[PDB]
Amino acid sequence: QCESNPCLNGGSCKDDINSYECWCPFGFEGKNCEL
Amino acid sequence: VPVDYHLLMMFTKAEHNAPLQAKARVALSSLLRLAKFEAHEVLNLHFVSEEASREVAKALLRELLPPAAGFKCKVIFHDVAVLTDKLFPVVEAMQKYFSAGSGTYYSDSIFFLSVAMHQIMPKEIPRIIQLDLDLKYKTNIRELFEEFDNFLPGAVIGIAREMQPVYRHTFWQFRHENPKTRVGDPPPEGLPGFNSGVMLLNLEAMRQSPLYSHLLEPSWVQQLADKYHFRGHLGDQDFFTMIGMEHPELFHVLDCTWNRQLCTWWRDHGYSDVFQAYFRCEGHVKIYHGNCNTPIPE
Ligand SMILES: O=c1ccn([C@@H]2O[C@H](COP(=O)(O)OP(=O)(O)O[C@H]3OC[C@@H](O)[C@H](O)[C@H]3O)[C@@H](O)[C@H]2O)c(=O)[nH]1
Ligand SMILES: *[C@@H]1O[C@H](CO)[C@@H](O)[C@H](O[C@H]2OC[C@@H](O)[C@H](O)[C@H]2O)[C@H]1O
Ligand SMILES: [Mn+2]
Repeated sequence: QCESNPCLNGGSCKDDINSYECWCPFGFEGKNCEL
Repeated sequence: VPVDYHLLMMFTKAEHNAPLQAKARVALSSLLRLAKFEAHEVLNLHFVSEEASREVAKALLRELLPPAAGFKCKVIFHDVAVLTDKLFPVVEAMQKYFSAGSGTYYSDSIFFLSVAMHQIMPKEIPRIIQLDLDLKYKTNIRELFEEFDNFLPGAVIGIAREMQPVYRHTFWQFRHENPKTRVGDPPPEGLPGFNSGVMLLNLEAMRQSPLYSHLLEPSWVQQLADKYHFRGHLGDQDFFTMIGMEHPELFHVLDCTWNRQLCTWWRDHGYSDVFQAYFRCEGHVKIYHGNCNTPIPE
């Protein structure tokens, strides 16, 4: 399986190879919406 | 006149996977402990397994059978490799939308088994219930079969709603372009999508539905996935959720007590505010579902 992409855009797995930006759900920040 | 009841469970890669074996143990012991069937009835347990997991399952089952309640039980194994090959022609075009991640690998095909179960099982099987193994049964599974009787005209599958906002997240773009949509919203009024842990697959109704047959076609899968800007990695669950948005008539929605999901992963990944509206389930619980490796209480 894969870890769900925390980002709102791109593929359903995190670190989607065809994705560069990461739009995080409200209240979260970082490349993996960590903080 | 003997009356057969059919359940199907996926049980693959179980050798040297102690967590999976322990889940299977909890599910199957509670299932069999609480099951009650009349004298002429037989419970058929279908397992989809490669050869190592078949042996693991056999060792577990001999410890649990025959059931305390003394009813007739038959065990059947299906080769994951054989099923994979039968599924692939039907299921190929949807894989790129609903599999981790892309593109189209044989290893993902089995996660779409429910969608084409009516083409895989012999025609003699009119109905089957597909169940995860990270479940715990708190009632007689025979009672779930009466839900088939509540299927309205045109309905082919019985399934419970998804109890996290995962589809709120997945449908973000469609939701963005359609502010007023119910797609991805919580119940009682929204369409939060579906969870695949417990599914009533009416194989006859699936076979006999023109609508359902069309939605399996590559061009219809593509049109809807484009319409909804939909990408997932949860397989059958994602396909049903998607066609469930277009064609809710196809699904008999089971009450949440038939698949009480315990996973809270999405609460801590951006959905604290709304999480409760999705996760709320009340009533007497029939099946607990310890999804995303969530310990089941007792
Ligand atoms: O290695 C495995 C993994 C899974 N399985 C079977 O497949 C089921 C699905 O996996 P889990 O139950 O661990 O996962 P979840 O209940 O969290 O399901 C979630 O992730 C996997 C997706 O296919 C499901 O559609 C989704 O709801 C298991 O209950 C089990 O019956 C195996 O037989 N072997
Ligand atoms: C996103 O990835 C996480 C981490 O791997 C998964 O736990 C999520 O799945 C869980 O929540 C949604 C439910 O439908 C699944 O059954 C459950 O495992 C995934 O959305
Ligand atoms: Mn599960």
